[PDB]
Amino acid sequence: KVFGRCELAAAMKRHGLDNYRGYSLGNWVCAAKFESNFNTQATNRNTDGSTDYGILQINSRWWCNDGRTPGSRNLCNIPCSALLSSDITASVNCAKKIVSDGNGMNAWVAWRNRCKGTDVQAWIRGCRL
Ligand code: NA
Repeated sequence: KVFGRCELAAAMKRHGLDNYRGYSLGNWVCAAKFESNFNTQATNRNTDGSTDYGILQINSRWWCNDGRTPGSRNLCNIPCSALLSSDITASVNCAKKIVSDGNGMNAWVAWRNRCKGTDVQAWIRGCRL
């Protein structure tokens, strides 16, 4: 599923991401835009042989199992395929563990490089939330 910007903002808010670990909703929407362009089916191979999955490009190196990332972990206890669903519950549940790991949203390099310090409220502008 390719979410609309406000559609994704609504979904993230409902699942309690808005201000989770102090990160306002626009930060999450901004991270999703540059990770996945709001596409739940997005997959990208990393240099290390891990893969990133779904709207928030969650990495098989630590967070989900994909059966092809040797020496990796599954800290969200889910198949990586579950992070490609049209229903973002599993991605949000796992993203809450990631952002709690100690470096906040710096875990998402695209957030640090493209969202951090910027006018992230623009991403929820005009949304009926
Ligand atoms: Na893994």
